[PDB]
Amino acid sequence: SPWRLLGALCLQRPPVVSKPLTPLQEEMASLLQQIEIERSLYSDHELRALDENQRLAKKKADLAQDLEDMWEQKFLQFKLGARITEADEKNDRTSLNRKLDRNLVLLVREKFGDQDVWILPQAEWQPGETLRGTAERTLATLSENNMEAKFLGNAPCGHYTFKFLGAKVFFFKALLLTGDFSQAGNKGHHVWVTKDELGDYLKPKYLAQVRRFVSDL
Amino acid sequence: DSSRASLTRVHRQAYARLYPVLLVKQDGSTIHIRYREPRRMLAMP
Amino acid sequence: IPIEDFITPLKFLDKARERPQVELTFEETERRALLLKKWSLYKQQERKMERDTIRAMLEAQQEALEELQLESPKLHAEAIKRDPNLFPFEKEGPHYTPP
Amino acid sequence: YKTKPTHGIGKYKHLIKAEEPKKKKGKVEVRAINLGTDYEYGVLNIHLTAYDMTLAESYAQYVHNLCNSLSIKVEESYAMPTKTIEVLQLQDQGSKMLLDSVLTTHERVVQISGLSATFAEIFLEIIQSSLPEGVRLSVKEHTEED
RNA sequence: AGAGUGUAGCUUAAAAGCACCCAACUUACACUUAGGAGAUUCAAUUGACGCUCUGA
Repeated sequence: SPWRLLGALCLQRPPVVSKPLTPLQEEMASLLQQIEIERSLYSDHELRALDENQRLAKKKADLAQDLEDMWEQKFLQFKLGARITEADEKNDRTSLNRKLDRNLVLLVREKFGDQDVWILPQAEWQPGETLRGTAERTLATLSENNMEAKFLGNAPCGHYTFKFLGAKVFFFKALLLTGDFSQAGNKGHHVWVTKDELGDYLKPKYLAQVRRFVSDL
Repeated sequence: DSSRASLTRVHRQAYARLYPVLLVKQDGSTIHIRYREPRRMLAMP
Repeated sequence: IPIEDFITPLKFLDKARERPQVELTFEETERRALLLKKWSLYKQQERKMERDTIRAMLEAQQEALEELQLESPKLHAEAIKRDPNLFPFEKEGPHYTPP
Repeated sequence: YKTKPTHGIGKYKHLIKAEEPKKKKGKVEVRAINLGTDYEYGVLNIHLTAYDMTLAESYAQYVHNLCNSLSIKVEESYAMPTKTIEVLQLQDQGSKMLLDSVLTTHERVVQISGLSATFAEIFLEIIQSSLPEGVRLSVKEHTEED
């Protein structure tokens, strides 16, 4: 009973920035803030304004404004980080700083002799070794950089079956911490791809069953 | 999926105002923190 | 010995005469009711979405496990158990503005 | 009656296991049941430390409702006292005058009993995928004293 | 290309009973109260629009 030994290596990248906000959530936050204001009582700023103005009027008939002005000036002078990062490039799709709002999966294009499709970076395992060890070895060899792929568990994800001699594919995921990719100008077609781009790039059924267990958000 | 725990509310009965203040860490990132005194910038070394 | 912290301080009982009144209107109440209904519907939709995604992930994991069991009666013993690696696991939250 | 066919019909303590034990000071945690083809870890300890209190409380409520709806037993969830921290502020033209600020820091703790490999990995990936802004996760062990 | 099928997540239910979420109490879970969204895919026991399996 011959069985060809293959695998798979899907990359998991945590998002940096949050998803955009909807108007109904804005109205909900506004009404929650109004309820918080109506429920709050005896605050430091409220007193430091009210009793201070009362003392001012009393000693005039016989702080806070400058402080909030300085606060507004310091807020206007300090410019926060520009969140506009997915629209100023629109070309460098294989960059780490491309998408920072959702999850990104990495895949490498490889043209074989009988097959000419865009398969996820597989992982060949040997009977003399384990499975996760061979998977992480193949992930380290196909990445040619210094990365920290923290696996979320020894259990697999999804399996398939294709014959012509039997074969099998073992999917494995690992959480990525930092991104120290050396030499981003390699000839390997490793592009950071999210969800919609992933569903648009693939074509056969062996890849259409991958978007069912990935974090769709 | 980061908005499920964003719209919050203080369930306590007696409390003061918690203005949405911003704070920058030792790298460059702001965060909305509900804290009194309507400050704008917190330079934490 | 755990120290209780939810106890309100002593400065929460001497002062309580600032904003005792609350004035609204019928339009504000009906708008708040409509917004709460819409938010409840949105939360129910998100809960159903999470439920179906979790069910899909679980059935995919079960299919992968049963295929690995029927294709290899040895790798399951080393794939089901977890090696000591996620003991000091940590994941810091996302950010608002990039560095 | 003992001889009648209706014997043992009013029995009810055999269907319950709560023997009213002293669970306030008992430090008997379940060990990680290792076997190979059936992995089962003991009790963990999830930490949600942040600067805001209401965010941590909401996240704790959400994760508790999630683990209640996912059919997994929960030990006990408590909270530790906050730690006040001062933020020194040096003057611009004067490198000798230092000021001080006040900020809060809270943290919540939740525990789950049964965590099989697939179920625990799905739970942790769902937690990290729906991780809100501000808080941070740092799972430790059950031997964390106060 | 063939087969299994057919009431929302479930029914040896015929438009109901179980489920879900939000608002009030709770460190927290939870009861309770106050509310919300849900279905017989089509033309008269028949044939075809949706899912799965067996293939190439």
